[PDB]
Amino acid sequence: RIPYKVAVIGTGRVGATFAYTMAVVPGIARMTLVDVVPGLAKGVMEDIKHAAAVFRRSITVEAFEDVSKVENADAIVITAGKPRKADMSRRDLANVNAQIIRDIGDKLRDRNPGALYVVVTNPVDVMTMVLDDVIGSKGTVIGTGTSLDTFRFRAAVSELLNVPIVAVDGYVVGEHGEEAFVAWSTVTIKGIHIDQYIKERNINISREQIEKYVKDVAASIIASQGATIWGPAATFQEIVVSHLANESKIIPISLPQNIEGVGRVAVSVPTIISGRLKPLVQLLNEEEQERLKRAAKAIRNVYESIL
Amino acid sequence: ARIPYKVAVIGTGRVGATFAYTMAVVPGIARMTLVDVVPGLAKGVMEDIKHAAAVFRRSITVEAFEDVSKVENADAIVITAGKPMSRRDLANVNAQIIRDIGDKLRDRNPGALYVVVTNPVDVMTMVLDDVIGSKGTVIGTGTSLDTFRFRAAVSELLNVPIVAVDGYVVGEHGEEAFVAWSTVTIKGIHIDQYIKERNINISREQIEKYVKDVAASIIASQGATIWGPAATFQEIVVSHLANESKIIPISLPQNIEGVGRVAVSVPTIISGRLKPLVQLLNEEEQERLKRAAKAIRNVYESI
Amino acid sequence: RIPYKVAVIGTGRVGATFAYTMAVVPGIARMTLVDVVPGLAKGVMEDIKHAAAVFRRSITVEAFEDVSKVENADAIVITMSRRDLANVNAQIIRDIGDKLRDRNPGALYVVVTNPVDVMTMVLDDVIGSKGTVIGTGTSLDTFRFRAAVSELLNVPIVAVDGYVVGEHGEEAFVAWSTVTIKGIHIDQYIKERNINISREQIEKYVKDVAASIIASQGATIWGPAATFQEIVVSHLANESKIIPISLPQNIEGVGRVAVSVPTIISGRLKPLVQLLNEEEQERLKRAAKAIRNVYESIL
Amino acid sequence: ARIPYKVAVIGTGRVGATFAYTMAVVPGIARMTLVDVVPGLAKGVMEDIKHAAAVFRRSITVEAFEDVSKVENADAIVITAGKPRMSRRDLANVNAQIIRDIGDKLRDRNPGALYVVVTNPVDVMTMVLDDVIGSKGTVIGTGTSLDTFRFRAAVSELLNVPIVAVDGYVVGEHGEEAFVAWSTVTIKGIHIDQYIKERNINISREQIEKYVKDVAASIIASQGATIWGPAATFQEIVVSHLANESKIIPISLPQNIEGVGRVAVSVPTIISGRLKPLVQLLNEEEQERLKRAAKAIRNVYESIL
Ligand SMILES: [Cl-]
Ligand SMILES: [Cl-]
Ligand SMILES: [Cl-]
Ligand SMILES: [Tb+3]
Ligand SMILES: [Tb+3]
Ligand SMILES: [Tb+3]
Ligand SMILES: [Tb+3]
Ligand SMILES: [Tb+3]
Ligand SMILES: [Tb+3]
Ligand SMILES: [Tb+3]
Ligand SMILES: [Tb+3]
Ligand SMILES: [Tb+3]
Ligand SMILES: [Tb+3]
Ligand SMILES: [Tb+3]
Ligand SMILES: [Tb+3]
Ligand SMILES: [Tb+3]
Ligand SMILES: [Tb+3]
Ligand SMILES: [Tb+3]
Ligand SMILES: [Tb+3]
Ligand SMILES: [Tb+3]
Repeated sequence: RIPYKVAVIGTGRVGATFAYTMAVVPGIARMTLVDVVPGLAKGVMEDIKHAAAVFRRSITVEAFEDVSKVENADAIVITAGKPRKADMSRRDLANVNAQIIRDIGDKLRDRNPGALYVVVTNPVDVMTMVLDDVIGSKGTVIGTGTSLDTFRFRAAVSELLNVPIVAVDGYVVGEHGEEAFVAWSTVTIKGIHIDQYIKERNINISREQIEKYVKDVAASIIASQGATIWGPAATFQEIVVSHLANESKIIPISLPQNIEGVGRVAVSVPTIISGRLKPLVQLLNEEEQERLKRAAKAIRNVYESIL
Repeated sequence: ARIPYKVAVIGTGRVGATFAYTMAVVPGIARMTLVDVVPGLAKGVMEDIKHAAAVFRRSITVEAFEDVSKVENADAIVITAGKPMSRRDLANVNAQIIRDIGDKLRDRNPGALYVVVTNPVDVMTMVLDDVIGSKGTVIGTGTSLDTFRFRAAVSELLNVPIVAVDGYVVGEHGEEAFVAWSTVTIKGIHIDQYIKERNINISREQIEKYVKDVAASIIASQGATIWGPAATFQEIVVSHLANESKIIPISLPQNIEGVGRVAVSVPTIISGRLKPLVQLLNEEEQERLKRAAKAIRNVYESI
Repeated sequence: RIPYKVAVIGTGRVGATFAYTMAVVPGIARMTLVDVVPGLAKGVMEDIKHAAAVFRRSITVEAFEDVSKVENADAIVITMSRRDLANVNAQIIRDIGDKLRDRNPGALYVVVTNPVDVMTMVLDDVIGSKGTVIGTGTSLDTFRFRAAVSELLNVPIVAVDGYVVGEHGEEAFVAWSTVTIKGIHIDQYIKERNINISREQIEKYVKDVAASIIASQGATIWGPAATFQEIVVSHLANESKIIPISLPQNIEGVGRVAVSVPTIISGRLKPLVQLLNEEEQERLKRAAKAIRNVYESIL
Repeated sequence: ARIPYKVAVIGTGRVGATFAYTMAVVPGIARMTLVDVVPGLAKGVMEDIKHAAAVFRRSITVEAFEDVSKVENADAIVITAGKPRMSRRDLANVNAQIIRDIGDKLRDRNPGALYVVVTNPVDVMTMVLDDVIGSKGTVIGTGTSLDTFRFRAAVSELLNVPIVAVDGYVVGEHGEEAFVAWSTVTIKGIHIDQYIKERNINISREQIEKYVKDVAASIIASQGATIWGPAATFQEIVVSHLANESKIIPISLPQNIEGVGRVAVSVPTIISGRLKPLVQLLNEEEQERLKRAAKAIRNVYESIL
């Protein structure tokens, strides 16, 4: 039962699924849906109202075509931006989406004080750093980072070791994308570190086999439906609710922070999600922390190449 | 609720995939079977919803197939397959789609509840019922969404909470679906009395027009309804498998006085057995129901 | 979810359990707790507020020592021979009703006091058009019966349907025509699988279980608290679930009487006598005549 | 959540039965063992709780026992407090024998189980059981978990803010000495001091702490015992552990505190498969009070036998 308002910037497949999740799963009361496409946010709103009627959930929804109409939002999830084309470099996408994130931030800044901005737009860590510059102290800027990569990794462990999903813990950290890495020291099954759980059950599964299965599963979703829709919508709800309901759940998110020897970079580490956000680098071992620093340097390199 | 049963989803396009997601993230169901003829589609939907179940910490089992013949021992089967034109032409093309699905599911799914979503839904319900017979229970979504869409309209126009509204849309799903105004109440007070005592100054006609304008806005923007229908499948399937005995208007093959056996929508008890309650309608609503029942039979007779 | 106020008159084991249920499961916006014992309702409220904090549920609870303090509630739950107990409890129920009647317009009154059918009629007489009066009737009996079926037939609870109807107490009867297992009539299910279990063994099992609860706990608590919550929420959220409850209705050959039949629980309450076969309707008529005999003896 | 694991409830008095009712009617757990030495007591509770499951349409499996040795393959074991039945050192010595006997009878048939201790003094009783169970499972105490939720509820009631808006921890040694970690207390992310200051609210830290104490005195005075709050906390801790939720809750957990050594103390802890105490969440001043709270617990523990 939370009396706050959550705004959705871009009500495409991911945006609309996220809005549906908020409507039917316990938690949220007020919603703001925004999309540039005329009539799209309105239609997505009317359908979700019918679904709330089914679950007998009393919700209040507003739909607009202009981002400037968003005011007094407690959480703002941004799915807007252009997808990465096969030809484009990570620098080319950063340049295209940097202006998009800047223009959205500029229109929301003054009307939404104290709001948690959740950037989904890619490259997610670089985009979080762009929105964080624009917003500053007027709110809290975060990115989804490796939050979904973490749930996809746990789901592959659960499948490969024949254990229920509830039994698996562990995090995917660093730079979201192809370079995101498993923090193997945090990976447990019913609280038993994964190396001991495997050898004690004669399981013929290696770390490389788990990592390839995650990539293969992600690629099968991309090939058949064009993008991941259901998993990311669930993760935004988990991030937003943990923040607004002060749940203090550990979730890796892209968060601007001071990284030893690298500086202020948005990178994913296991973070406490509550009223305030607290990154816990100490949950990573000395080796994993050294790899996290390389990720932060890579993120900054892309950020400093923005024209 | 927490039930140990398996639900199959035949057709994992936008609607079926939303239903599968709903099952993965809300309490109730933990076993599901996803089917789609399009290569890799059902598998893709399955891997993605498993990622959402991991977020919600819900231990579920999902299987995905490309052949409907692989569905076995399902307790409920939601059918979203078929073409999305007149009611007669749509009936002939989709009747054969439903008959084929029926023949491949019948023997390997004993006692399963079949939920026909394929349009014209009352007609497709009759088609499957003939194929399935006594080997399972066949129903259609009928006017269940129409009902919630109407309540959503009343809640918004009267500025009352959604949980305060009761009432049913009945008959033939589509343009001839009608509000059973005798059943429409606000916190147990008949709607006419509620509006008059409070000087709300809204006509039954303005509410009905509002429903149509809202429905039109959904089509022009996303092509079809998605979220509302998926929520209704969850409601129906769970009320049946958990023996909840909720009253929901659904398309049910029933004997209609002076018409015969026809699948038409009336407020129905949704439990292990399904029981239509024509007596919830007044004399005049019952005459219109007989007329809707004839209209469905006519379309059925044209296949 | 539900923006209404529910009052609980009497916060003993049952009442306090019901209050806890409303706070942690469906989520209620407002709760009013009443108990004549000084400090009792107040302490239950403080403890339940701590449970709401654990579950991160926004609830607002008020506690009183006098029934006259209950105002604007949307639902109100009211927690030797059966003839003499009727004369004694009729005055208690009339006094509670007189205190609440004009301060709680449109409220659903839920009578738990025994004899529940007779008490439902007595409170209905006081309230009249100022709210809706119902009694718990055979709602718990139905869920107790289903749990016995699930146990003896080794089937999940969710597979069982069926109703216990009539007069709450020794005379309540199973409407066996409504009893199904995954929609299969219980007689057919048992035959097809060769289960050596009789209707008589099931009815006796139900009684032995209830006697064992009284012997160990002193009273039934968890089942009743769950049942009150199910009834109140179905009425306030217009869920239209079928639950047998004591409802003042017209019975053929009897007239006005509160008796238990499978009833539609929504904004309006619709009793469904036609779910019963002819023989069950004839036993039901006998239950209604016995209730009316008791009602007529207490004005 | 939807977990396939089994939770055992040792002692099915008011608290035990309430915890078993919570598991039965809310999503998460569907398998439970109820244990009570009083003949027919656990059975009666089970039968009544099964009736509540029928109402909520939750297919659950419950087993009732009179003997503790009958508990097998439990993933979580909640040892509820017995009858209060006088002096501090003597109570700790008499209760330690009770906890040791229960531990000895559960250890071998419940490998890797989480043991939840309620029996006072909770911190010392968590250490006593930890010695018994050892590597065969994970031993925790309730510590200041409920004290934290009671403190949060008082902040909510006094400042007139939604309960969901309040963050903050009560830490140290459970009881009279339990102290508020004021540096962790926030309202929608804003520190309580700055929140109260900017809105000119006539509420001090002393008034809040006094209110929490007064409220807990009114529960004891009327109900005789806290029931609903503790039962809700067991559900929260057990589900966070069994579903690897990683919620931060202060619990009594054996750990190393410099200057003290091995001690069970309540610090904000990650509740997951593994439990990790987060002492760094407290500031320099709260950390020195905690080291002093640890010395007190360690001194009572070193007085046993
Ligand atoms: Cl729009
Ligand atoms: Cl296949
Ligand atoms: Cl059609
Ligand atoms: Tb490449
Ligand atoms: Tb690449
Ligand atoms: Tb590389
Ligand atoms: Tb080192
Ligand atoms: Tb034609
Ligand atoms: Tb035929
Ligand atoms: Tb037409
Ligand atoms: Tb008038
Ligand atoms: Tb007054
Ligand atoms: Tb007798
Ligand atoms: Tb008799
Ligand atoms: Tb006859
Ligand atoms: Tb002594
Ligand atoms: Tb003292
Ligand atoms: Tb002191
Ligand atoms: Tb000092
Ligand atoms: Tb000795």
